[PDB]
Amino acid sequence: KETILVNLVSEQTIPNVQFIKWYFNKKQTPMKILLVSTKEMEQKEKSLFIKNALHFSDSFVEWETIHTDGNDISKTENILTDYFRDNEYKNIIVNITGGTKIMSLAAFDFFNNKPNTEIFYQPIGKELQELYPNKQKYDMFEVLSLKEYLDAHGISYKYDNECVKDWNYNKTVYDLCVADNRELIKGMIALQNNSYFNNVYKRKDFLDFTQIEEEKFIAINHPAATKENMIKILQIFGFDVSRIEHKHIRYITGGWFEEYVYQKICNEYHNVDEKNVALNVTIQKGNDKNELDVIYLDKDNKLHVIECKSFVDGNEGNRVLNDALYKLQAIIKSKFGLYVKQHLYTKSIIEKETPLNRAKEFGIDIKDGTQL
Amino acid sequence: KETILVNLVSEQTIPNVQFIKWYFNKKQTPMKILLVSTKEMEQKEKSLFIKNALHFSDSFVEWETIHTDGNDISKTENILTDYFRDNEYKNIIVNITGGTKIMSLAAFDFFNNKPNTEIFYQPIGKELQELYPNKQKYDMFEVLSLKEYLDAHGISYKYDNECVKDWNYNKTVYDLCVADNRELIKGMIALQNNSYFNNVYKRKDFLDFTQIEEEKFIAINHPAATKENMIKILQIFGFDVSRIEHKHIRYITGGWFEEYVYQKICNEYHNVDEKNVALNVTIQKGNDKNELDVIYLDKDNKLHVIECKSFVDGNEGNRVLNDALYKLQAIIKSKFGLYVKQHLYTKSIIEKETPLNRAKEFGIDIKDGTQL
Repeated sequence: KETILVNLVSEQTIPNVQFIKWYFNKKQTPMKILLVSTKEMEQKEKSLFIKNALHFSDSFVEWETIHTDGNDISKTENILTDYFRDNEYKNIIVNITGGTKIMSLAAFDFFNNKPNTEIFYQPIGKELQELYPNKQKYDMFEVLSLKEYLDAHGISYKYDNECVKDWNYNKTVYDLCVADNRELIKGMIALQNNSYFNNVYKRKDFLDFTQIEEEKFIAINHPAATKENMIKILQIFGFDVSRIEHKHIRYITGGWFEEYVYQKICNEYHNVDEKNVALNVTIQKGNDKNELDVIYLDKDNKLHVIECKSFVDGNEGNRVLNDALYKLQAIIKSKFGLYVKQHLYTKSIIEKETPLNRAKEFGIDIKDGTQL
Repeated sequence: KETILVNLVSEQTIPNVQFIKWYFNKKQTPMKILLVSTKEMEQKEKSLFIKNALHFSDSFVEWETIHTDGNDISKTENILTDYFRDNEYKNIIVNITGGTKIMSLAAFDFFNNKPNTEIFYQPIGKELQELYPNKQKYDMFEVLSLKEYLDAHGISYKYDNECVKDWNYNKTVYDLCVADNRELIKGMIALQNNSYFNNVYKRKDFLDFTQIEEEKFIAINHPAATKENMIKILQIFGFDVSRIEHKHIRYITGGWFEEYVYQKICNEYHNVDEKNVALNVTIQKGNDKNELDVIYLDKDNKLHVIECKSFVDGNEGNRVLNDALYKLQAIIKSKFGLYVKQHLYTKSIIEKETPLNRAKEFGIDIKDGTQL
């Protein structure tokens, strides 16, 4: 009521969330927040995502959005004049970073040399600037949580950070279990995709593999997928063959590598806090849903998405590159509006002069078996 | 000398080219053009690309670039004050479309209410706006040549619009010669990239198919490569087996489809002038070279790039999608800085549930055999 904070709305909302978070945490007093937006921005509910990212109580922070023509300098002057006519605000705090160029122009002329007003601008990756009344710069970096970041994009998500095996196990699981058993695992992959085993796990939580008929295993039609081979590979990974959960089957079929990456990040990656790492994530925006192996927001508020493919065998580089590019560009960026750093992690060795080694030129960093 | 034009440089240079072209063609008078740039823009020779796309004589249009800090409102105010101190211009024309937000902020406030000064702004896709001294808009669209467009990206190019067959021929060459000899064409496919024929066309321009001995023919080792059926399919396409040129070979291997597309655009596409269509193009920027099948600048100054794959048979779908994506994003966009509309034209039918059926979600519009 006594302090109003003015933000211009832009497609990328994280800077606005950071500026509001930086001012509120430094003052910690009731205020009103005015968002100056457009028809195009509000059609994407950008004002809503900003609000939700902050999680203020409406008893302490009042929100209001006003619409302007993004290319009409007089319209923005008029609506700001109208809004502030006969105002008794003790502090006006203006952030002209967002919005169109004309909006920032109109906002700057209106608030420049205005009593009790502070104007700010934030260039990408640079220090926050005050432009009026005292030109100076601030080290301004509010780190966000993963949920605030996704709330800022209008994205709800669910994740499962519970791991079948711990980090001590997953450090050496590839050498002691996966490397010398590649053929047995491929039969388990076929077993997981088989209609009988997929269906029966919707009815019950535990299977007993000793009690299953051999014709149920022959139906998989994978030469590795025999009842004895599946029992063997399940015992190799230290599971109780009398009470096998789907969780365990997923671990063998490549989940071990998702856990290895998740745990390694949390235990070894320095520019990231483990509270901002998430495994087995499904993101949702409106009617779009997608699953992501590992995602984390590093300490510089940059979001990283990893595609975990335990093995990229021969003659499949082209397929897995499109799948990855399809997830990155068509889905994550185009349908969800997320500007992420994308990675492909694999235990296989990516030779040069192969399709997958183009990924660097698409913006996808690949970590190889030589890296893992 | 008496009229000056002030433009702020942005990464996408076409708006500046169009505004400069629009004003000179309206006034046609000696003028000075002042480009306000930054170290980042000038590291890309953006001022050079603007100059080179206009092709003015230095006797009539004087160019000068001054450098500022993109996020420092006072440095821009300072360099403009210094430059225009005791100036004698009769007309000052300012275009604040380009540059960063802070540069446009600083340029606008410096030139606003100045005498003999006009200020302009162009939002994307919208009419040009005069902001000062009279608010109004203009139908503003300067059609560009393909050369001006590519010069504006610092790209030189070579091409070859001489076709082997005319449009009347290529209109029906698929039905009457390609469709029912797919097997013989793959035999010349392998003949072209055979080392012997590749070798000899280095030395001479005409090779007489009558006098080549038949183990030159089986060294290709393709089953259909039997000296007589390459004579036969050379005759089917109407060529002089006495004096086959390499160009005739290329025509059968797929060049017929590139000529078909090129000529169909020139003859049938409404929104494109044929003087802006080029075939068999090589583009060059620095030490980067690449070849494109057919490119054209339409009448909306939108650049289109077409990958001509006559047949996309089998289950080679993932491969041609990466090759297309690699060309559009890795090469054309990232190395050449071109924001183009890309197409993939093919005589085959792209079924649904196929890799290439994803292409539209990547922005690649595909014209099938249904449409061709």
